[PDB]
Amino acid sequence: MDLELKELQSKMKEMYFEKDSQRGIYATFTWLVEEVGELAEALLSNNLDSIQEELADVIAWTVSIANLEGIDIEEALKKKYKL
Amino acid sequence: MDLELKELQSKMKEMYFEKDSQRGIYATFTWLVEEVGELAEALLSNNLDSIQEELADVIAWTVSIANLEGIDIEEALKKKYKL
Ligand SMILES: [Li+]
Ligand SMILES: [Li+]
Repeated sequence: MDLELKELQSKMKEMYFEKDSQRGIYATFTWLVEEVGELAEALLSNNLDSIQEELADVIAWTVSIANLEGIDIEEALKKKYKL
Repeated sequence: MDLELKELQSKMKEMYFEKDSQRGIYATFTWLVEEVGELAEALLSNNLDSIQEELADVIAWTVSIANLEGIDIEEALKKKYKL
């Protein structure tokens, strides 16, 4: 029931890695930025529904980059932060 | 051992919410953007060590915004994505 980081990462890879691989790293980063912009819009509008959606999208595209780069996000977090 | 999203979020709130609250939502978003820029630099340099660090930092600041906005990131993800 409680989603693990490792499961988030592996499930996203199964869904999106083929497409992300095809487009390449810089275009995938450009999508991340597009979604960071949508998060900006959501915060500026103070629309919690939008904020909720764009937070999910920003995480999802950050995970995409982790998957393209072969980096475990859980261990990246634990290396840098006290977790 | 396997870090849950809910634990990531709650632990980050304990560490950083007071400081993030003090600075406010738009300055906190500005820090997120600063780290997205560092991720850009890391990708451009193809330095995996840097990429690993900045991915962690981008997630961490995205979680900061979720905490400031009172949004559960796990449920945000599950609402938008098949997880
Ligand atoms: Li979005
Ligand atoms: Li950073």
